[PDB]
Amino acid sequence: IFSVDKVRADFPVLSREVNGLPLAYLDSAASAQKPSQVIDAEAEFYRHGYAAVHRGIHTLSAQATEKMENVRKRASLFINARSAEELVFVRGTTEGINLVANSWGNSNVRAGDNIIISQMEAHANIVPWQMLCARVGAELRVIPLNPDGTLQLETLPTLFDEKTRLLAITHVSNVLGTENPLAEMITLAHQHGAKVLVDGAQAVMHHPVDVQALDCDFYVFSGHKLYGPTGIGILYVKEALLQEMPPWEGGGSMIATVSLSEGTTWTKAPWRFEAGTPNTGGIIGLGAALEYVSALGLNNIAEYEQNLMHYALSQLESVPDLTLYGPQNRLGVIAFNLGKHHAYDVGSFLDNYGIAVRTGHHCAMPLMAYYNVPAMCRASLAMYNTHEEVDRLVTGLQRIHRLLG
Amino acid sequence: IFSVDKVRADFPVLSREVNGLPLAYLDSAASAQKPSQVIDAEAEFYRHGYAAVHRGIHTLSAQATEKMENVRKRASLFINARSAEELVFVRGTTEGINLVANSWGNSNVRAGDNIIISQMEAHANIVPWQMLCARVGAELRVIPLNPDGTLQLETLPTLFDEKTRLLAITHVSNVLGTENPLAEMITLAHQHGAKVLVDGAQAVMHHPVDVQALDCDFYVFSGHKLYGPTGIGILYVKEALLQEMPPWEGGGSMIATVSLSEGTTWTKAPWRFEAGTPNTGGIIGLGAALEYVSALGLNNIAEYEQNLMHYALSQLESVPDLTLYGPQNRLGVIAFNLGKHHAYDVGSFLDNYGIAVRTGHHCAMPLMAYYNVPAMCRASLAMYNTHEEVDRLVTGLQRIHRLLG
Ligand SMILES: Cc1ncc(COP(=O)(O)O)c(C/N=C(\CS)C(=O)O)c1O
Ligand SMILES: Cc1ncc(COP(=O)(O)O)c(C/N=C(\CS)C(=O)O)c1O
Ligand SMILES: [Cl-]
Ligand SMILES: [Cl-]
Repeated sequence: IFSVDKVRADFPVLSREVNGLPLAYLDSAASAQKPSQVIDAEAEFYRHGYAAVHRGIHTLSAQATEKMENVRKRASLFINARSAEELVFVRGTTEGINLVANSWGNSNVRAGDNIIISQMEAHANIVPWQMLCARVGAELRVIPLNPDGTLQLETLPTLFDEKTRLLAITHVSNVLGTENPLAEMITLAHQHGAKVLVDGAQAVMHHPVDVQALDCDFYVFSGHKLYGPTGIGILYVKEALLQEMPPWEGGGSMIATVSLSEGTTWTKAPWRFEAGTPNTGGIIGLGAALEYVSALGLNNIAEYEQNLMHYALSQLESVPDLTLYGPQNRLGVIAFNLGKHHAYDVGSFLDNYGIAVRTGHHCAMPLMAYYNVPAMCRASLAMYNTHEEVDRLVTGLQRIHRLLG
Repeated sequence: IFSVDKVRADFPVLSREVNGLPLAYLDSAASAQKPSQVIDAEAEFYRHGYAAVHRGIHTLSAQATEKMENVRKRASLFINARSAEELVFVRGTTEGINLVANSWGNSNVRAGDNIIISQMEAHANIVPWQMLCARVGAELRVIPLNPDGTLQLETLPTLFDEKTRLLAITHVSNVLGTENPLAEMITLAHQHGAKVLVDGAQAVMHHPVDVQALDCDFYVFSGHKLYGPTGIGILYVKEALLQEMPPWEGGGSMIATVSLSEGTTWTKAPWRFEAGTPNTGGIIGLGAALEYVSALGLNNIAEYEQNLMHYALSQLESVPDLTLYGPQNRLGVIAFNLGKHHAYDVGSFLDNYGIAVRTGHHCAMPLMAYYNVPAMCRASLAMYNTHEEVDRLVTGLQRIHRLLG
C-alpha cells in the first residue's frame, strides 16, 4: 500500500497558499510538482560536482560524464529498453518528435506515401507530421474518434495500405485520459512495414511502460511531467533504426571530425543526436525523479490514482449540468464543461478558491473541434492529490453553478 | 574594486577536493561554476512557485509566465537590445546558431551566394553553415589566421562581394582568447548587404556587451558559461529580421491554430521559436546569474581578469619549452603545449595535482590544423580564480617538464 500523506510531505509546493487559501494543484498533466529528492539532487550536483561533460580529462568532468551515462542507463531500465544506447536526451516530448520527423522522416517518407495520426493527438504529435508531409509531398491520414473518446478502430483498414510509412499515436490522451490499444495497433502497423512512434508524455507517470512488450519503434516522454526538472526528455528508438538515422542538429559533440576542406563526419548514435552542451542539471534531476518514482512503485501509484479517479467521477455526478468528455476508464485527467459557462470563467472561479485546473484547448484543437466546443476545463488527479481536493473541486463547481446559473 | 575572496565564497564547488588536493578549476571556458545565488534561485522556484507557463489561468501558472518574461526583459537589458521581444530562449549557443541557419538561412541564402566564417570558429559556428551550404548549394568562405592568432583582415576584399549573404564570426575565441574587431567588420559586411551573426559564447562574461553599438544582426551565448544553469541560452535577433523569419521547431505554444483540414498558423516572434515546454528552471537560474554578474559589475570583472591574465602570462615565462598560442592581449583563456609532450598527458598530470584544465581539440579542429598540432592544453582564468591558482599551474608545468623531460 501507498501513503498519500507521506508522499505529499516530499513536495514543498503543496504547502503553498494561493489567493489566501491552501493550494489544490490539479494541473499535473500540464506539469508536475517535484519532490525535494529531485530538487536537491540537481542542486547538490551544482554545489559539489559540476563540470563540462565531454569525456574531459579532469576528475569533475570525468565523473560528470559518468553520472550522465548512468542516468541514460537508469532511463533505459525504467522503460525496459534493451540497451541504454537506444535512448537519446532531448529537451522534451516536442523536440523528440521533431527529431524523428526530420532525421528519420526525411529519408523514409517519400512522395505518395502516407502517415497516420489520430484525432486526439496533441499538437506536438501533429505539426511535425504536417510540416513533414509538406516537405516530401505525402498524405497525413487521421484516425477519427467515437463520442466516448475512443478511437474508431473500424476505420483502420481504410487508412493502412502498402504506402503507410508511419503511425504516430498517443499512449494516453492529455484531455480524454483514453489509453489506446498500442500493442495491437503496433502489430497491425508492422504487418504493412510501417513504423510506430508512441507519444508517451501522459503515460510514464501512471503505470509501468515496457517498450519491448509494446514493440514500438519510437517512444517519447518529458521529464517535467514525470516529477522531474524542465528542459529534459527521453526519445527511445530501436537500435536497428537508430543506427541508420542521419543527423539533425549540428555542432560540437555530435561531430567526429570537422574539416574546412574535407567536410565533416558524425559520431555514433545516440550521441550523434545530442549537440552542444547537454542539460546536465536536468539530466541529474531526471535520474532522481526516476529513482523516486521507482521507490514508490508504479503499480502502487496506478492503484492509488485509479481509486482517486473512481472517487472523483462518482462525486462529480452530484454537479448539475456537468458535461464530461472521454471514457469511463480514463487515466490521469478529467475534462469537463459546466453548463453553458465559458471554461475560462469556470477555471477563474476555481483559481479564486485556490484550485488550479487548466482551461483552453489543451494543445489539442482538432479534439476540441470534434466535440464542437472551443475549450474545456481539465483537472489532473496525480499521486499526490487527495480525496479532500476532489471534494473542494466538487463543491467549487456546485457553487459556480449556483452563482452563475 | 573587486574582492576575489568575497566572490569565491559564493561558489560552493570551489571548496571541493580532487585527488585529495584542493581543486583549482581552470576550465570555465568549457563551463562555469555557479554561485549559491543561482543554485538557490532555481531551487526556490521549484520549491514554492512551480507550474506550467503557458499564460495558464491559475495563479502559479500566471506568476510563472510573468517570471519568465521578466527574465527575457532582464536579458535584453544585459546586452542592451532595444526590445525584449528581440530575444529568443534556446538550449544554448549551438541550438541558437542552428535556428538562424535553418529559419533565416534557408530563405535568404540561395545557390551561388556565399557565407563567410573565420578559421578560429568553434564547431558550433561551422557545421550549421556547412550543412546549410550543402542544402542551398552556396559557398562557405573562410577568413584565415595570422601566426599570432588574429584574423588576416587583409583578405576581406577577396571574400566579400555582392553575393555575400552572411558573416558568422566569433566575438572571442574559445582557444586563442583573441577578441575580434566586430564593430568594423560589421560595418564592412553591411556595406554589401550581408547580415552578421556574432558567436558571443566567450564574450558575455568578460566585459559589457552592447548589441546596439555593435549593430550585429544576430548574437548568441550560453547560460552555463555565464555562471548560470545548463540547458538555456539567448539568441538576439534584430526585430526587423526576426519578424520576417519562418518557423523551425514545430508544436504547441508556437502555433496560433492547428487544423487537420485547414493546416496550421504560427504565433509572433519571439514565441514562434519556443516550442513545447520552456526550460523554466533554467530561465529562472539564468535570470539570477545575470543579476549576480551585474551586481559585481562587468567592468570590475574585466579589470580583475585582465590583471590575473597579465600575471599568469608573466609567470608562465619561467616554464621551459612552453609554447603559447594566440595574441598577448587575450581574454579568458591560455592555450599552450609543453615541449613535445601530448596535451592529454600534460592535462592528466595537472589533474593529478588537483588542477582542472581542458585538453584536446576544443571543438576547433580547423584551428588546430592551422597550428599543425592535433591538440592543445587550455587554462581558463575566470573571475573566481586566484594568483595562487596560477602559481600552482606554473609549478605544475615545471614539475611535469622535469619529470617527463
Ligand atoms: C500527449 C502530449 N504530448 C506531447 C506534449 C508536449 O510535451 P512537452 O511540452 O514537450 O513536454 C504534451 C504536453 N502537455 C500538454 C500539452 S500543452 C498538456 O497540458 O496536457 C502532451 O500532453
Ligand atoms: C566560441 C564558442 N561557441 C559556441 C560554443 C558552444 O556552446 P554550447 O555548448 O552550445 O553552450 C562554445 C562552447 N565552448 C567550448 C566549445 S567545446 C569550449 O570548451 O571552449 C564556444 O566556446
Ligand atoms: Cl566537438
Ligand atoms: Cl498550443
